[PDB]
Amino acid sequence: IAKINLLGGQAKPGPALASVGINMGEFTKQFNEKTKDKQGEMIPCVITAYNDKSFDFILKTTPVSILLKQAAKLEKGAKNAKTIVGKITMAKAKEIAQYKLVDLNANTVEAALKMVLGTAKQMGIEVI
Amino acid sequence: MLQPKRTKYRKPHNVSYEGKAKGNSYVAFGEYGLVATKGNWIDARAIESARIAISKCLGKTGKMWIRIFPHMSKTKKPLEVRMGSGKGNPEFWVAVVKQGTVMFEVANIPESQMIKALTRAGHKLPVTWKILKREE
Amino acid sequence: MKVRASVKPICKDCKIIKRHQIVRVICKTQKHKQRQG
Amino acid sequence: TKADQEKMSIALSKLAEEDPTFKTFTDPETGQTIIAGMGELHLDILVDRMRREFKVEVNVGAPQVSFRETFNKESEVEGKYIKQSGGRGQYGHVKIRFEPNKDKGFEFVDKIVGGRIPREYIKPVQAGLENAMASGPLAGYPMIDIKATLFDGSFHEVDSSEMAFKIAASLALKEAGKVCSPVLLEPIMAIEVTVPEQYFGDTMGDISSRRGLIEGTEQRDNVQVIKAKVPLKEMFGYATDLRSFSQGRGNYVMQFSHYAETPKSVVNEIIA
RNA sequence: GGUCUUGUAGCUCAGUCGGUAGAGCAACGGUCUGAAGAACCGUGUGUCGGCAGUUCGAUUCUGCCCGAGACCACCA
RNA sequence: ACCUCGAUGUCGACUCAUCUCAUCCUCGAGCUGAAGCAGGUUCGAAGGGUUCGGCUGUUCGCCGAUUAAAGAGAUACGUGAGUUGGGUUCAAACCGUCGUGAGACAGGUUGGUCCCUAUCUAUUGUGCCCGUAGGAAGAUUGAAGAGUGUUGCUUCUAGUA
RNA sequence: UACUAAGUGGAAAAGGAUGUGAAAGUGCUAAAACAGCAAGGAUGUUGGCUUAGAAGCAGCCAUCGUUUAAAGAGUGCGUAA
Repeated sequence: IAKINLLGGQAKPGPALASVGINMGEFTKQFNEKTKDKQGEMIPCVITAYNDKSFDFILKTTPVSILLKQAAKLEKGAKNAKTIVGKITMAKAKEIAQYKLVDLNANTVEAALKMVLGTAKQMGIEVI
Repeated sequence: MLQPKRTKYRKPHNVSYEGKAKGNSYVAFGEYGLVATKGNWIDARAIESARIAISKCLGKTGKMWIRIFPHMSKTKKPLEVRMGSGKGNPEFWVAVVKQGTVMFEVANIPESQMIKALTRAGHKLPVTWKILKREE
Repeated sequence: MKVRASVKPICKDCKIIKRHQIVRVICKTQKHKQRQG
Repeated sequence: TKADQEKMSIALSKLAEEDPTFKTFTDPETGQTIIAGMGELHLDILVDRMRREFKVEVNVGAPQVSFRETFNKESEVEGKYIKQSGGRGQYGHVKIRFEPNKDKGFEFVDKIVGGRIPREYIKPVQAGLENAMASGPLAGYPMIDIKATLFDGSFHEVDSSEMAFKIAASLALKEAGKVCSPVLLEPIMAIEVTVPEQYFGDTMGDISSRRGLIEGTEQRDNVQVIKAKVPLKEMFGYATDLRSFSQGRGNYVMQFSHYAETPKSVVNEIIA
């Protein structure tokens, strides 16, 4: 089993996903209409390796590992944590942590904020 | 490569490496060091090979010090000649080390890469090297 | 099965056996094994 | 022999009436006759018809498309040709600037303000430059991507003549080219390969090992697409390196991209 | 391999040789030329091969090195 | 510069070759950036064999054409009380060079005469005395042993994996 | 009384080693420590340069956090990631 994260504009791209045993048009249409509200953006998908493989695919909300750049109003995710790239208000960071609290091992907003700080460590900008 | 400035006499005694450490008998500037278990002579080429090995395995930083500087020089008697016309022709410089002499010290990027670099340095010389750590 | 004079473990498996009083270095791969190294 | 060239053209006339899909080119610079084929068996059977069916005996070599030349940072030298060959005196002298121009060919800019060069000599000197770049001191390909700026000169009496100024400008151009460390450019083709899954790593390793400019992946509807800007020399045997690894199930598109700087290895290989 | 000599302007050559670098040409400006060349008049260029020493300052004296040139390879 | 200057015959070629593996091919195996073919690599290891000519007096050198292959070291640059002497090294002469000239040049050229009647050890075949315990006549086994331990082609398998 | 496993003795080293034996120590554990085994060995997260993708892990640069008893931007192998 592998992890995948691709554009939400269309599920047609991806030959590895179509070769699992699921019809191309099937997941293409299904994903494109399940993201019809908001598409044309990067979304992380998850699927399993099943034998029948009719449809065992689901999506997840927008990844938050370098997504703080969206909150930081900048791009070009830094390789090294040597200098800071910008500032993010703590209110937005905590609101996003709560927004992703249910997803992960974090059980309170504080633990999700700790994980946000941990993934922001590499970026060079911390929870400020 | 590393030679003295001026030589009042170019022709000293042949050389003897016997004896124990007289000067630079210990490590006093690094954190790790290399000691020779036997008195030998280290010529310019082997010294430079060891130095470039240390430089290559040193990474970006790392502090290194040699306890001596190549001072002595050797002479080569002409080949295919009969016995007795004077002395030999001046040749490469060389440094003498005695039995039980600390020659080299390292710091900056600690003991793991220190020992790795010390092995890299010692794998270029005939001396049966011995790794030690300077104690503070 | 190489021949050297300084054995040092290159791969994960570089074990030794003094088999029939003769030292052979063996590895999970057929290349990293040695002899009288 | 040139007679062998003629008899091989006769063999070409015989062999083109059956299937003219093979292309033949007689290059004006590399000179050797390029003939296209499908694969090892195709070239082999062409040779068999040439030697047995046509009785034509011709040597076989390697494909020929070589290079382009240019030069490094600018400089300014002078050209003084005081010479004569045929019955009277001749003289000429100019002063030009030898400057590279990365994205533009031959360009002329005049700096004659004190009347050092009459306008009549403005144009011929340009031609003297345009013919001087044709030779290079490394392997002899024409020098391109150069901006020329004429600065000064001297028109004397009847000893002066336009072709003398052209020759002096040629001397200046060659001398400055020798000074300014000339460099070479190799042809680079843009090759696009579309494979479902099988030869992803195979092509990756072939390009990385042989040569080429690559960047990652393109993921087409149900296939993998890779575009590489690769030297045209690297196509030698690549047609069968890919095909043999693909069991004959490989395809690509060959389109010329541009001339790119030759690395030091290429500098060592081609020179005699 | 030494045994010697030489290394001086952009070429060829001298030096109170322990107290100064100068000649013909190369080389620019002018004279002049119905065409130029040629010719003439004035330049100018200078670690005296590189190092060390002695003293007094080494282009010269001593030693070393480098490049090149002249002589020979026991037993003949 | 240590025995041999009251003498250690040295070039090449021929023949006799033998021995060593630190192995060139044939043998076996392992690894392989070794699909096979086609290769390299490392080990065991001397059982064997490892060509014919041109130039050169002439090894060393090249080439030509071959075998499956066209290895090296040691035997006084193996091998003259085994063969020759084209060769440096006689007397002779000549070219060039040098030296006042006489004369000399790992410069060249023309050539220029190699003595051996064998005592023993050795060694190869062939014998005599007698031995091994009655004499004579046979059959014998076999102890250390001696001698060969080389290889290619075609075809089928199979155009098969 | 200790040692030998090499006939070392009965020639040599650069080198390397869970070889043997002894000594000086340093920790845990009979509740059953360690080896092996039945398993798990996870998420933000496919962090970014980039290999016509950076994705755990060609490499390079950072080189953290949450639950857990456990999980390291991972320990490595290995894959086109």
